[PDB]
Amino acid sequence: HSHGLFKKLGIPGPTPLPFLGNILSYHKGFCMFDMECHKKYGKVWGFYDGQQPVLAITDPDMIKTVLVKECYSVFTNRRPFGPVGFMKSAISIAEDEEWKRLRSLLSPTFTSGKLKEMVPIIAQYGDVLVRNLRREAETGKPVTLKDVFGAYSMDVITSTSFGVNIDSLNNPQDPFVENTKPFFLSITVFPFLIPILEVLNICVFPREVTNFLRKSVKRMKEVDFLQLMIDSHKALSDLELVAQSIIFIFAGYETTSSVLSFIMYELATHPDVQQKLQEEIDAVLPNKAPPTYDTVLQMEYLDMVVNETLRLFPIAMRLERVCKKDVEINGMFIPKGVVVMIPSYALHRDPKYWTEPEKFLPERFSKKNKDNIDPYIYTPFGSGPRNCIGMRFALMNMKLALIRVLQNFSFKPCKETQIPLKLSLGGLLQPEKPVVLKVESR
Amino acid sequence: HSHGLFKKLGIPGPTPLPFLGNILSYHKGFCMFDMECHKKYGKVWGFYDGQQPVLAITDPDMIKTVLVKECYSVFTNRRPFGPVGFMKSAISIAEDEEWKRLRSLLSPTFTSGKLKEMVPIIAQYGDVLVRNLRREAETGKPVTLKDVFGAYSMDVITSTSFGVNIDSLNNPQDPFVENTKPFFLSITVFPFLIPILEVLNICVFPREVTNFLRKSVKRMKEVDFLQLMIDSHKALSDLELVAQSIIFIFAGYETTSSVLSFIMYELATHPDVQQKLQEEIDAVLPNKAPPTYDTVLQMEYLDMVVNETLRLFPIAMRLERVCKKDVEINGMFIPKGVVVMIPSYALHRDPKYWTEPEKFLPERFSKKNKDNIDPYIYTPFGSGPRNCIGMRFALMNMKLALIRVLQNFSFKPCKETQIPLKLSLGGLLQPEKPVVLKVESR
Ligand code: HEM
Ligand code: HEM
Repeated sequence: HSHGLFKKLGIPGPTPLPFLGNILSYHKGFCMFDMECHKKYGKVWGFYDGQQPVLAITDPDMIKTVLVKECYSVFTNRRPFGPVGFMKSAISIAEDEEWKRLRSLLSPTFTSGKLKEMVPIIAQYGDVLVRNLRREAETGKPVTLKDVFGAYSMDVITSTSFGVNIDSLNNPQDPFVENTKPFFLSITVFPFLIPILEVLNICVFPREVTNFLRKSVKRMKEVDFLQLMIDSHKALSDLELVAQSIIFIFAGYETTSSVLSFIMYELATHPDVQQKLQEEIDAVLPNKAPPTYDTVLQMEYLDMVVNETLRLFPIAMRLERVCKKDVEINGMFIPKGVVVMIPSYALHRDPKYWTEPEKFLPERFSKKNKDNIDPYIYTPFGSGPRNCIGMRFALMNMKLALIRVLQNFSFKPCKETQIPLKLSLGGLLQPEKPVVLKVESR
Repeated sequence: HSHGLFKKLGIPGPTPLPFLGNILSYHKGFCMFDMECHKKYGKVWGFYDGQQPVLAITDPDMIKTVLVKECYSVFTNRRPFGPVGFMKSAISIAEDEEWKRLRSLLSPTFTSGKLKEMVPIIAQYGDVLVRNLRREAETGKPVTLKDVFGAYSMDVITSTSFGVNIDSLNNPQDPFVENTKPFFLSITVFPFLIPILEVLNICVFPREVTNFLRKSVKRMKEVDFLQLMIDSHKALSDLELVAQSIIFIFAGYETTSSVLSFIMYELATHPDVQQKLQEEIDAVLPNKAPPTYDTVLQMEYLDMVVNETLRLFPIAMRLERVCKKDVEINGMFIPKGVVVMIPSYALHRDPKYWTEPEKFLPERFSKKNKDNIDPYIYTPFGSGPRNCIGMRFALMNMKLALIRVLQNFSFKPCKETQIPLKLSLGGLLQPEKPVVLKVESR
């Protein structure tokens, strides 16, 4: 019974119920729970996800020690999440030296150099998105953004991760990679059923599939994510490689469409920001000019708009590292086995570092005010050696969509637009009611 | 499904059934399974304890690399065995740096210096054993050795581990440490139920107890094992210390009585060895002289008799280390997660190193022939930094019993003496039928 651990350490927090710990406080959601705890417990508190003790920290230096200084020595891994099956070779799930090999093998694929060779490939789908937007524009009636953006996020993945060009919004039959579409609550209070479903062949990812991917990869041994990984420690195995693109499809999909929905909701409800961004868009790219890699990395107000939306909506919500051994960081003692948690959502909306945190103010990241931001309070992609490996790709993918989207259309709220936006009560950080807006052709 | 691992590595072995692996081959027992496998597969083979892949090695250099060379780097831990409860602080169960601290904290207690301060304390029970033997000697009828030796092994533990002096054979009511008295088969094919019974408070050791020990240890904060540990990295905690003596009581009990039963069975069926040992006993200790520390370490034939019995009956049977990372030792590749097993029983009875291995021949360890023995074939106490930490204590404890036992009595087989001795079909290495012999007063 480790429920007395934090009170044995003099660490405040909510009192854990036997078995459950503090998981019943998730009736408000992961984000609201961390906000309340950050408000009433101070810089550090502890809670129990079932029997698993979790230590939350909000100190920048302590976060720097966890994410960067003592990454390879102590805080190398995240905690296990469920029956992983063969997906234990995924870079986000691999641990210790086995992860170190994967990160070193996959680092070249996400260079700024490889990113520029992909800009024309995904700008092609920045055109396809407008093609499906002009449809729901002269039709003159609101649009569910997660459909067109979800189609866009699906089109870019497939062609960048496999070279398979599709119009996912206009070819819904061909299910090339439909491989994506009350468990994890139980699996947490009951982490002992994780290895049960392992031997049971029960995978959290639909396991009867993959078989289509490895056998369709048999088509690739004999510019995209696949071809960049084949060229390559020892080389990437057949299966090991397959696991990465699956983690790439999961990572590239739900993230792109949800954030793009968050950005467009902010832009529509802040037409001044939308107009100022559209002017910078029109200025840098005169006369609906095609966006390029070097142009995207010049639109300063676009970068500020993206970074501020990710501050309000860090879709990962939390950062977690497992304490591999009894250590003593920045003045306090962390026992082995404790999950160290960094509440990115709570920190991003902390008045100790942000003025009017609920306000969408892109000028926070201006070249005047950007230098005053602590790189460990603002962690939408994490930090350290185990940060978001596809950060530059994700930002470039979303910016290339927003430019072509705003080069042609302006967006306004509707009677159906959920104002204010309510965040999802589940665990992914999406809009409760999906975002619907009016799309006017310029 | 890791059952294709060894055939993917070009490693011979028995074909694993789904779920079960090769555990159905344990109908013969752990020892017979390793003997057959060592006979038909060569130096190295692989099998599956359920889904857990186990690699067996019989090469001395490879054993030296596993037990000694790459102990702290790769092969630091044994594999988990079941729901451990609070017994994860036991030195035999602790892992990595947490074990490194315990071994360094408990190393002084098992010095040859601390052992001499305990010789008079346990020689007192070498007297009590004869006291209960002279009873079943003038009564003139056979004796179940595991009762008097089990009583002896219980008396020495209590007084050395707690200073509590009892005659366990004559005070059976006072259950001071009765804390000792179709699961592990299931727990192996189903290693996923290990953490189930953890949250269920189900401990493999009777958990309602301990409470008598920690609260009776409350009696010790304010020469024995307890007092030697209190004097003491950071110090040993209250609970951490309690877990050690429990592992000490388990380790000191079933081992001492079973081996003493093995020794006396060998001595009775080899009266020449018994007579030659009794002569050396009479010569070094004239006229039933009291044994001392310095005398025990002089009886060369006693040491050879003990070492040869442990060759025929290494009660631990196997040596196991977990492969913590993908490594390449002495020419072959060991993937992370594979349990590396050293069959001590199979190696001790290998004609490649032992002539007439089934024969009890104490002269194998004579100062002429002792030097020809490989320290990694003969591993009754293991080897390397994680060998049997109570080796010198166990040997001294048994030798001190045998001397006083043979200073007064000679032992002969009976009509009930199971000749030849059949080994147990369970998993502890004990006689199938308990050893019963005639005890004659000299
Ligand atoms: C808006 C989009 C995205 C956001 C906000 C985001 C955010 C994050 C965060 C916060 C982490 C944890 C980092 C840490 O704990 O230090 C992470 C990990 C990761 N992300 Fe993303 N991500 C996004 C898109 C992507 C994309 C497009 C890819 C790949 C194509 C990707 C691949 C990964 C991987 C592989 C990891 C695990 C890295 C490791 O374990 O070494 N992510 N991401
Ligand atoms: C005839 C008596 C005994 C025999 C044959 C024996 C044999 C062994 C063997 C083979 C190992 C495994 C070593 C390895 O894997 O390298 C071991 C471990 C161990 N033994 Fe014994 N043992 C005996 C008695 C004892 C006694 C009397 C104690 C304590 C009072 C003890 C305490 C331990 C401990 C704590 C370990 C684990 C060490 C670690 O994990 O670091 N044993 N023993």
